[PDB]
Amino acid sequence: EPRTPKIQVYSRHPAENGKPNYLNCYVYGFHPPQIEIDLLKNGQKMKTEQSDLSFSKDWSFYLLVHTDFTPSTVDEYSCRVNHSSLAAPHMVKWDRNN
Amino acid sequence: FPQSAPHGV
Amino acid sequence: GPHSLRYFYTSVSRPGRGEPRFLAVGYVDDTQFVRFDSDAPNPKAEPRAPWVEQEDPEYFHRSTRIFKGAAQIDRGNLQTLRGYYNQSEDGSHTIQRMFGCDLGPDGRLLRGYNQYAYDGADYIALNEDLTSWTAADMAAQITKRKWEAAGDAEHYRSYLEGLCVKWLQIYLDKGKETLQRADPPKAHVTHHPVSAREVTLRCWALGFYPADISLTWQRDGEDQTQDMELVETRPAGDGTFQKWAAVGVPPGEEQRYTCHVQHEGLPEPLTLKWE
Repeated sequence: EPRTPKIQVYSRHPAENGKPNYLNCYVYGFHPPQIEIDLLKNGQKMKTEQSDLSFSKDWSFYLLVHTDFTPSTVDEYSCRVNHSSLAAPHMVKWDRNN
Repeated sequence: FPQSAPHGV
Repeated sequence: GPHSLRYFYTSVSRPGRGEPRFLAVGYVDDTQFVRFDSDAPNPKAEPRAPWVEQEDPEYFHRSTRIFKGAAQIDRGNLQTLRGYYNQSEDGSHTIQRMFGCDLGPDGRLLRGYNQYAYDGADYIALNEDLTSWTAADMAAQITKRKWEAAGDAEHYRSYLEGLCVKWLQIYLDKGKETLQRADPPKAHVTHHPVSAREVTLRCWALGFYPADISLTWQRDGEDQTQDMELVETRPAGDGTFQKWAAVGVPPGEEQRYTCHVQHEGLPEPLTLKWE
């Protein structure tokens, strides 16, 4: 029944340790629309903004969750996602090359 | 500019 | 060129947790310009692009009026559908409506849309004749018989051939330096060593609007689509879009590979390589 979300975790611009940037978690292709999406700094929930729920031609939902962040060698960033389609919350690491 | 359906389902 | 006006209605039942919640958003192409949430207190229709903010307050009152209409009609749909499918009052269910119009380059209606899904699946949709419906199954068939009896399509037509095209041209005109000023991608290749055997060459496209783009790799004139890594286009968060396509090539061999970028924002297609 439920469709399982695709997740990318990426910065708005190429990342320079020290330079403020925006951290994005784009989750798409899911159904039903009830979903939990969090950005984590070292596995800790950040203050984020979530976009207005919309869907594509195939009726699957998509959401941009985002925040200001300043990358460092020290800090690990990741996106946590619980949906009905998942056995348990998935966490996707931010890699600056993704 | 939006529109609601005259009738339900 | 070809432009679209689409609304996206989403109503979700919350068994136990009160009445269903209704959400609506309005888009011109890949730019969102309005939203509505039935759960917002004193719930209005809110501008979500700069070029709508310059409309009389009645524009927003009328929309508000219409979304409340849409919210309430759905509250009823949700319960009639439980009936139709003979579902208990226990589980959350979802009704979705996508509708609007497309215009051709000459500014006349090309196509009109009015389609519904139940729990993410095709329920009923207005055919291109703008007169008959395709129902997905036996439940939606009942709706086909009703809406065809009542002659509801005629009212969507009214709106399509009237308001829809009218307000699209209005938005296209009032948002020219966004909606018709097409952003070209700024393209660049990055070099990610994996092993002695392969380097990942990644062709980045950034700052493009609208979202549509072809990102492709060629080794010696020869397309690598079947052999390349390629993320789904993603929002930058500033109204522009991102995409990359990667290929695992033997080191030394980089200059065999040319990345290609097609976007309407480009006067001529970009061919680039590593450096």
